Amino acid sequence: NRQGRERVYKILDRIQFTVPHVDIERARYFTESMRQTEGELLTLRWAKALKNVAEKMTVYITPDQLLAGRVGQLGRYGILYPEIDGDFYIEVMKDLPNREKSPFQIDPAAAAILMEEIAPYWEGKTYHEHLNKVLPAEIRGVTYHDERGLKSKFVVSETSSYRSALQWVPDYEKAMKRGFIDIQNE
Amino acid sequence: NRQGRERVYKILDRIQFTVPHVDIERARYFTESMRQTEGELLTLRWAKALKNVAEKMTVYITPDQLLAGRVGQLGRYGILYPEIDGDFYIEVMKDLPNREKSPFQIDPAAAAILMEEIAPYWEGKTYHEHLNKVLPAEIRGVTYHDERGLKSKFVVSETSSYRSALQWVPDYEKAMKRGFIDIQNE
Ligand SMILES: O=S(=O)(O)C[C@@H](O)CO
Ligand SMILES: O=S(=O)(O)C[C@@H](O)CO
Repeated sequence: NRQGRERVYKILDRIQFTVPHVDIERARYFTESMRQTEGELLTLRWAKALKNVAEKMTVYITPDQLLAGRVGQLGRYGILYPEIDGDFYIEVMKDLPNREKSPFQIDPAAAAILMEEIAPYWEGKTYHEHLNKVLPAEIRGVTYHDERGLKSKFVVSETSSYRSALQWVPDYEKAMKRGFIDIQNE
Repeated sequence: NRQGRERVYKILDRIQFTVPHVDIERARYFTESMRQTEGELLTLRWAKALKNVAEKMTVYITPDQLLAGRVGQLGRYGILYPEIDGDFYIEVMKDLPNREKSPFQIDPAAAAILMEEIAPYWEGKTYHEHLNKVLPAEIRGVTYHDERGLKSKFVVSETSSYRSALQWVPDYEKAMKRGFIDIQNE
């Protein structure tokens, strides 16, 4: 029952069972920075790009939250990582709302920024394109059905072209015990 | 002087103290292939591109030579390596025939292919652009006068943005003793 839990149920009732939106901000300002730092150590470009996101993306306090911070708009939302799979945007964004499995909505203005600003930058630069291009012929057959590698064979499937990395647990205790001033001083 | 050497002097007289031409075919057919193999092992891409040059470039027998083969047009000529310094072409090709030091002439039809088909592929891709981009600030002072690194400070000058490599002596004896079928067979 909801006795004593008016705040959490107020937040949850507003979002429970809505269709999530595609938020473009992280991808947008990540791309904006990465575009200007090509050639530099990758993690240095990355850090610069996250600083650009930190400075420019919308900040949020979810209405009624005791916690501050989101990484996209109100409601249910997801965010984008074109460094992985931006070569799919052209084929896939059109029918995200209609996807039988796990549909998402996207505002026309977000589709416009995505296809005019973001996706054109990542052409020839995504991880997925690189992997598909260089896969040895002896391996292609069990990996991808098609020449662009947009369709898995579902025999020996690669899984690195839909995520950045395996799961991860950062050292949260270190951040709260020291704070980032002290880590930065190190 | 010229007794007994009619052949070499016929050849040499036709070209002595003539103005060398820019020939573009090596660059053109090199670029044409490198454009299609991005992401692959560099020396594999390089070999595909050299095969494209071998299949498509004009072959020549200099008139009256006993030796077959040039890598450019009749007369005195040079060829192009946009992989090094293609970011200079916009600024330098204009002033080439009137360059105080080491002038070169270029057919306007070759110059158009150069500046419309070749040079644009190499934007953001050249060695020189990469070096200039990443050089630590502590070191730019003595290396480059300008932000784009097109002018040496002539204090501590890098020399790798105007040549592919140091001098080199290939093992010619091995080529003539074995042939490339037997080397390919190894
Ligand atoms: O270990 S991973 O392959 O990164 C993910 C798995 O733990 C969750 O699906
Ligand atoms: O050794 S290098 O610096 O490649 C060239 C020098 O031999 C002068 O041509």
